[PDB]
Amino acid sequence: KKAKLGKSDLQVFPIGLGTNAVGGHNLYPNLNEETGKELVREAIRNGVTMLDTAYIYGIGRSEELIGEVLREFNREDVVIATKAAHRKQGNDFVFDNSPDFLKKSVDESLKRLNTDYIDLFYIHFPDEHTPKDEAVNALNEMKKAGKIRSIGVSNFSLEQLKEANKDGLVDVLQGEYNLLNREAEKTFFPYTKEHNISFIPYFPLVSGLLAGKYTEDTTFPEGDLRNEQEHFKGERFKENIRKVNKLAPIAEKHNVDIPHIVLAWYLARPEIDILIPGAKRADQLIDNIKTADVTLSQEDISFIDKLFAPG
Ligand code: NA
Repeated sequence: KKAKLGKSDLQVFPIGLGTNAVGGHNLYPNLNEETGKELVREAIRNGVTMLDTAYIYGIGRSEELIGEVLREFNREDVVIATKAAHRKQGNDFVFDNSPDFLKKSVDESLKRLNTDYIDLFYIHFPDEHTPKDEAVNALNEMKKAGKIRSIGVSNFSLEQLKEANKDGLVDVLQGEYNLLNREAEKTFFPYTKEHNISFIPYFPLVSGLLAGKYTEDTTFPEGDLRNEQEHFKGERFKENIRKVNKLAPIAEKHNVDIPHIVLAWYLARPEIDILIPGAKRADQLIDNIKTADVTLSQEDISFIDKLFAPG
């Protein structure tokens, strides 16, 4: 019912909620803000502990909406993770990890969330010129003052992570990882496991491909982002569909669906304590809570590992 996130003292239910569809108007068209608030409220009512947001989600709006729902509950019963790096420049953004920028971003995030502390604060993307250990040290000043309780980094290369953890202050790393892109096992995993840094994957279901939602005849409307990715093209796509479908007997056996088996396999890794699947509505997040009750056998884990062995 509760996992400890690496070196941090954060205790959380193993399925968290990603909030980029709660007020993220710069990312999605036609979003309903009350639908987003009900998603956050129902996640908390159903036992999800961690809410993962970011400044770029709606350019502050996701954090403001989450903050409004937070008023309805007890602050200490929830774990809030948020992130910063995007800095407005012209009509887009550039990344900034400078000490003063990160500290000011933490202050502005607390105001949007309308709360006095953040549980986990991430450097969302690495900038080019700031030495990463100084960027992390700036967040540690906020940790010392009680404004944040843990520090994370995301989208950092292994060398950037080592510089950032120079003094051992990084508690969590968010990075791309899934059954079709398992490169993190060779690079990051040995390092995060050794240092007790919690690893949270992003893109765990490959835009639905690993959820067994498509067939080899599936096509997507023009302009659809899936059409651009190689996992979704030619014979590779058909090969991907055939392997995912071989997961159906394991899902039937555990009385869940294919995505629940894939997400449970990530949680069985010693390096991973929590998953943050996304959702647009309360009902979709509730379907992903089922994942937590799955107990894969060692034979299930080994079979999936070999079935999805790197090509
Ligand atoms: Na684990």
